[PDB]
Amino acid sequence: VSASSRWLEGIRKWYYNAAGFNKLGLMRDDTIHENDDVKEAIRRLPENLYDDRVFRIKRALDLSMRQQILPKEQWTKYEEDKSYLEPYLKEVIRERKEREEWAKK
Amino acid sequence: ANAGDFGGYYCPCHGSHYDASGRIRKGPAPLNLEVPSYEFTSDDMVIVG
Amino acid sequence: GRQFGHLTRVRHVITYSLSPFEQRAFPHYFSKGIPNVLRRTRACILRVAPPFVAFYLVYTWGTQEFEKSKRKNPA
Amino acid sequence: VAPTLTARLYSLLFRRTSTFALTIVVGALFFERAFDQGADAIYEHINEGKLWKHIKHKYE
Amino acid sequence: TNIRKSHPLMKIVNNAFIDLPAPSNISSWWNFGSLLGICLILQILTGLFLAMHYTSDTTTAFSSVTHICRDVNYGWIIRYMHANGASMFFICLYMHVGRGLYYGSYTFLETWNIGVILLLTVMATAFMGYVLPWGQMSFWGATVITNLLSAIPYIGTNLVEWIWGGFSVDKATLTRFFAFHFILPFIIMAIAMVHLLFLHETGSNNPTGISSDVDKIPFHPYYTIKDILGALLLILALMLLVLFAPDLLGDPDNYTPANPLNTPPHIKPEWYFLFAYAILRSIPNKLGGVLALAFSILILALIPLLHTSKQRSMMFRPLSQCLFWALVADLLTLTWIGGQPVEHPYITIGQLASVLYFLLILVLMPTAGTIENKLLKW
Amino acid sequence: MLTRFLGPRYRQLARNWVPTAQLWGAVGAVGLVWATDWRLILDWVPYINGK
Ligand code: HEM
Ligand code: HEM
Ligand code: FES
Repeated sequence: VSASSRWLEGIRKWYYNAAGFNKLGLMRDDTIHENDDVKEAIRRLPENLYDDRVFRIKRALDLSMRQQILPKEQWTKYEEDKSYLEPYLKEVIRERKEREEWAKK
Repeated sequence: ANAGDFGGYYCPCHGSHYDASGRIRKGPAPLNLEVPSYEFTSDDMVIVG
Repeated sequence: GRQFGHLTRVRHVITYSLSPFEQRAFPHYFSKGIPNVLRRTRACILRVAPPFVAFYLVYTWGTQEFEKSKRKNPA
Repeated sequence: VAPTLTARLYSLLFRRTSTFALTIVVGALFFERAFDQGADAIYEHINEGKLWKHIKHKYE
Repeated sequence: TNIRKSHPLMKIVNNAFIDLPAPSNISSWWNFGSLLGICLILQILTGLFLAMHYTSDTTTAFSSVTHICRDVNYGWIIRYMHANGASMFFICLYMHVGRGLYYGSYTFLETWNIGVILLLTVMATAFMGYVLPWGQMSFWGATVITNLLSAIPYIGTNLVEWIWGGFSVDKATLTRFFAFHFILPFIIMAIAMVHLLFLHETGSNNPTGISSDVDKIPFHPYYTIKDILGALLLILALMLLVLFAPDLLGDPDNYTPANPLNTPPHIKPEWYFLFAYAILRSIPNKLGGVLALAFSILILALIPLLHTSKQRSMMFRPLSQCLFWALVADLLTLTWIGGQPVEHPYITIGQLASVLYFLLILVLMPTAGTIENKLLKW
Repeated sequence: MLTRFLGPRYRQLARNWVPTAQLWGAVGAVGLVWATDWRLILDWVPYINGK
């Protein structure tokens, strides 16, 4: 709640800015490494998010190509960073582990 | 000959220090230098082999 | 596998492009060029440089200690 | 005794590719030797041009 | 329809370097694959011409080599392009393995392991290569190294004498190495084709580590020309060495004909092994050192199981970027050490860089990954 | 994260392949032994004492 939470939060906000994907207009979940669980979750995204996600990634690849970056104004502010993919991925993991528990019996 | 901390031998490859008896004292070498089979046939001659 | 036409699904994105025979190969080469490189350097010095100077210091010291260990004064 | 031979041989040693392999390797051991005996023994019998020469020239 | 697409031969070429979908993304660090290819044919091409003159017997070993540079027309550029090409080959090799680690390219299990096999192979190839001119360093570098296997319990002896063709680095030992150094680059090349076969299953990774299917471009004309330009640079580097500083990377000691009783004080392997040499002597044990030296390169195969981050590339991970360059710097220390005598400062600092190399890979990088995840709420 | 392979079924699976994995080691043992004419091991075998 107090100084303590803000400190961790500000340590997190610091790394975020240092990680620097926001400079390419990206979002945390856009940088997630695609594995089986991730592929399925990407698959389950509804039309809108999936479309936005592809354009974001395209904007970035395009930048990373000419090794430019976005104007400061358009970086993605921490806070404002939507974990759109998270709930889907969590459910995909939660599903797999169920098969995995079933496979032990 | 005559190199190393023991006034005997020093092998430069990985730092083997030997003494004047040919024994390993420092470095990675596992055993003492081999003593060949030999005998003295007189005061001036030595036959090794 | 591979092949264009079967990579992935994308919608609603337009891409405007221009013939190379219509544009210049080096637009503002130094004008925008140099600023960028400084920026990239700045972006990475704190992550790249520190280990290298750390080696450098250990290199020059280690060298001095070697040379100066092979002389003797009293004793 | 005859049908049951090939049979037992299949039963105890042939199904499981394990034993099937265990036997051929073990069977290769005994065979390699027994073949080299007979084979050399054959090479000798048709010859005798060297070796019994030894009994003569040395023995000291 | 189009011949390039359907002819049983061109299909290959076409799907390998013409129509192949490639990231719009890949940067200069991606040029090393083609440069490694160029280094390979170059070593094969000059290497061949060198074999049309070099003779493989101790009596003329050194002599033939000299014959090459003085009498054989242009045998000198050929000889030097060869020698320097070997170094260029190692520079690109190390750069290539560098790019892979930084960018997470190793997530391609098979492609990468074939690369480890490519590494040991080009390494084993070059160790034998340098024994050929039968110089002091050749014989001696050949002696130091071969013997290493003599630590393997119950069998090191028998084995070392077996690959020696005697009780020492003799005549048997030179012709042998010529033969293998001739056949290894052909096998390298076939194994490199399987490298590409497997790589082509996924396409290239890229600087962001994010999938690029959404923005793929044809290999020609983009990466044919970006590959052309970068080869010209490799020609610059290569030619700068042979035409200006031909011996810079070479020991002067190998210019003195071998002598089995001599034994130089100086005694080091070629520059491209110094880091591994350092790691080896930093251990006061016969078995230890060798085991550790092996573990030093075979650890490239442990890397994928040590991947811990939720992101593939290191581009967006600074704790890891720092650790990475520490790893580079620590190898540079290892190179430096291995080139120095086993005395004073050098011993203990050499033993520090060693533990570090292993701590950095086996523990520090994996941990930094877990922390960077934690910092992102992942 | 090898916990995925830890449970009753997996334990039954391991027991089922034990005789096979054992026999496959018997094959590799004799296999090396015979192929290198293992002086140490072979001396014990009756009839394979060619010395
Ligand atoms: C015989 C030397 C080698 C040759 C000729 C060779 C050839 C190539 C070529 C032509 C590429 C195309 C894309 C690129 O360069 O990025 C490539 C990529 C790759 N190589 Fe190698 N390689 C060699 C050694 C290695 C080594 C030593 C490793 C690592 C142990 C390695 C693992 C990889 C990986 C993982 C990629 C994928 C790169 C990416 O997409 O980011 N290869 N190689
Ligand atoms: C199959 C093609 C190759 C042939 C025919 C070949 C043949 C030769 C011959 C005859 C020599 C002794 C003459 C001399 O030293 O100038 C030599 C030296 C060498 N080549 Fe190769 N080799 C080939 C591929 C390679 C490869 C793949 C490498 C690894 C990059 C390599 C690196 C070396 C090295 C390190 C030496 C000894 C150093 C020196 O040049 O003095 N060559 N080679
Ligand atoms: S060979 Fe003598 S110390 Fe290594």
